[PDB]
Amino acid sequence: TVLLEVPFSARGDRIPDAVAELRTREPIRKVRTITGAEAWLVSSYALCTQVLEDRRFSMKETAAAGAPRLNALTVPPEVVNNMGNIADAGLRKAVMKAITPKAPGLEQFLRDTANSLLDNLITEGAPADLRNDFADPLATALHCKVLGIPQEDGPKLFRSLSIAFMSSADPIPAAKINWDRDIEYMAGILENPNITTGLMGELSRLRKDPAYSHVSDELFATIGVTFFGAGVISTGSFLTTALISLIQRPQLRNLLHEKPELIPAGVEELLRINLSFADGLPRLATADIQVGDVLVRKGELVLVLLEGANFDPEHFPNPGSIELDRPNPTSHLAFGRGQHFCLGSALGRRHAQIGIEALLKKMPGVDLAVPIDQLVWRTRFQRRIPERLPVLW
Amino acid sequence: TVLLEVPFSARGDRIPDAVAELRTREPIRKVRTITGAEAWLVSSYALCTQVLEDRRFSMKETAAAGAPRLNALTVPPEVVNNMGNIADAGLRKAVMKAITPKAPGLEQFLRDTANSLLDNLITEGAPADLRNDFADPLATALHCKVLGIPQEDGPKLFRSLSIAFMSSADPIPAAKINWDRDIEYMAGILENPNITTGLMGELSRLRKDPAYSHVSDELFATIGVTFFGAGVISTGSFLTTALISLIQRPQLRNLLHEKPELIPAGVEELLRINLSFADGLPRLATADIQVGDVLVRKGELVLVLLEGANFDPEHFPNPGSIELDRPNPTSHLAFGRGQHFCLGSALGRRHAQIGIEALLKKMPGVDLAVPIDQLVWRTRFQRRIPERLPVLW
Ligand code: HEM
Ligand code: HEM
Repeated sequence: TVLLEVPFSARGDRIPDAVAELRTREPIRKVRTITGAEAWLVSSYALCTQVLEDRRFSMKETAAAGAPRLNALTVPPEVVNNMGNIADAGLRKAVMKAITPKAPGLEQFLRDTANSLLDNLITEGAPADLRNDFADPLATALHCKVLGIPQEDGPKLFRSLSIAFMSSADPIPAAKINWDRDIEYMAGILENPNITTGLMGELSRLRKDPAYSHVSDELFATIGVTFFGAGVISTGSFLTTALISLIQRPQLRNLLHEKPELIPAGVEELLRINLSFADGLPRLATADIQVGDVLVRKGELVLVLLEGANFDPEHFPNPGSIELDRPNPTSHLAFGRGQHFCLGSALGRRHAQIGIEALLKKMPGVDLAVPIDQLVWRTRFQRRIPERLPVLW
Repeated sequence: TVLLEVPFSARGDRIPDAVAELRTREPIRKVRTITGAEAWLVSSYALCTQVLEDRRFSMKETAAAGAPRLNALTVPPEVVNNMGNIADAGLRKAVMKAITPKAPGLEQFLRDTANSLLDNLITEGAPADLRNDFADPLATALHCKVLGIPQEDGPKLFRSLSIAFMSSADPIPAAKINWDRDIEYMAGILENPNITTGLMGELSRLRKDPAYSHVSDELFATIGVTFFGAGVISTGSFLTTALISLIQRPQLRNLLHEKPELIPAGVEELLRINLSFADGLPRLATADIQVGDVLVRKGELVLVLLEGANFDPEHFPNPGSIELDRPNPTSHLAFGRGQHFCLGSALGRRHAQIGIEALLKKMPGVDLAVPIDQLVWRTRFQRRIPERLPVLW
């Protein structure tokens, strides 16, 4: 038999029984990635947190030439250290401030957008596709507003993402074509005097402030492309698979419909059980480091399996059940942990909360319109998502 | 180990090594379908032809209540015998005449449509998706013209197909919703005095002719829905995967570009090697019948594996190679054989020939824009297709 291959399944509606067997038997174990590289797959809550909280397991060094790879780069190697670059340019606080859901008018914009999308689906009649015609457009609209860019520019930027977020053994020529185009777009945005709000409006101002005169135009454009992509793919994908989890729990659907004040707790549990990340989070060891029964050697690749942590019964008893009264509800790793904890966590929560609130109000009878096994799961991608999500109501 | 399950792979770019091993060892053998039923999978050219040419292996009887099933019905059971119903209504010759590619102006329409689609892709710039933005729209436009219906009605009818042609273990609620809507649409077309050309224009006339006064309005509408769906899914899917086969053979691409008069021979070979049909063709035995070393019993399900026949080296030496000078070039089973031989075979050939001619003229440098393994193959569907086909040129 060959060395255990990752990822195990592209299906995002259920966790393989094998994850629990692996966590019990070998919570750090050797695997082969799609590139043919070896890696250590970490699958218990304790060991996942250990790796994520130890910066000697480096994100930046995953981009080093000659390293064992999970998958091919789809961005320039310097862009793997995007947040480090942002910090070094003195831009971290400004970026963080631009991406909070608390910005005036933003939540009402989200609600208005969700409700319009849903009204259009109701007008057209069932079946509706909740990914392509709800969750993804909601994510796209949100991120255009957050960035300060025209809504009509969203679709073309969105269309890069089915390739930009591939998880490929080999470099992807289309990724570079789209990256270079999208960078040119963001560079134009920075020069556009009409763009005065949101993240790009703020970066535009900082660009002309003496305190940032030696920050490169490349970095400013890169922030725009990377935040649009990461935010849109992450929120669209999470909301889509959260909707599946909800639709398959009619009792929970009914409870949240009846008591919408429980939606934040529900969304936190949907985050905990979410299978949106298709691969473990990669890190490269910069030292020899003991992780459980394994001495990881300098230069080795480590993969932090989020669902390994999040379904660990030692930390989350009855891990497969959505319980709205857990004593440790935000202690999941859906947003990572440590140095690279998700900058967009509050925005991600709000997108999902508002999307779900709107859907339950407009479509309280929502149900799948096809048997669950008929969903088509995207392969060799950094997220798990159904290509279409057909529903009726 | 469990009984061998079908289908073997949803990948449409390569035949599994296992097909040849099976044909050699056990050219009729027992398998389990997605419903849990047992079936006989037939995989040699000799045995596939035998089954297809013996009407005691019945298409109609596959719809019988209580039969072992390949997959769930997505149409009313009477619609499985659509061609029998057409014949009995005296409509077979008229339907055949309406779907030939030789109709005045049709081939020029195909060429004009292909060229417009391609010009739009060139204007937008690489990468382009040759399935969603070329092959499928070309198929849809063709079938609206063939039916005599407005081009602007094509997209909505097309959108039914990702569900109508599912290969599901269980009935699909959305299939019935879309079927009933599409039937209402075709019924309206038959009543619409503006619709005077194509298949629906002819059926409209025959409907009011005394020789067809006791043919049901249900049958007339059913012909419209079934011919649109079967034709669009079959041509769109075939052309898409033929384009992959061509793109992966730069020499052949160059030869057909240089000598376009060889395109018909090329398309015949692309048909022969095509993996578009995801499942064997189902038949139910109506008698005990010897097939190779197996006595198939009355009531048993038989699956005719088209690629089993078409890659059989006993009939097609060097079966995986496209050879434009074979002595038996149309003797493949891409269009079936016998009673249920494809009514649209000439139209299917023309769609593909014209699409390929246009693509090679406009995009002689066409190549995949992503590694081939990055294509996402649709699962649990009656065809094998990539969800997107990214190319550059
Ligand atoms: C529910 C939605 C989201 C989920 C589940 C999610 C998940 C994650 C995870 C797991 C990480 C850690 C990656 C690692 O440590 O290797 C991360 C980091 C990150 N997230 Fe999110 N994310 C979401 C939404 C967003 C949004 C809306 C944005 C911005 C608009 C965003 C921007 C980022 C960025 C820029 C990082 C990199 C942090 C770093 O490398 O230091 N995310 N996210
Ligand atoms: C390259 C394109 C096509 C391919 C590969 C294809 C393939 C096939 C195959 C394999 C069968 C036999 C099914 C069986 O025996 O169980 C068939 C039958 C059929 N085809 Fe096609 N087809 C194509 C295009 C079309 C088009 C354009 C139309 C109509 C516009 C069409 C209409 C039909 C119909 C109505 C049948 C049923 C015949 C019967 O049950 O007696 N097909 N096709």
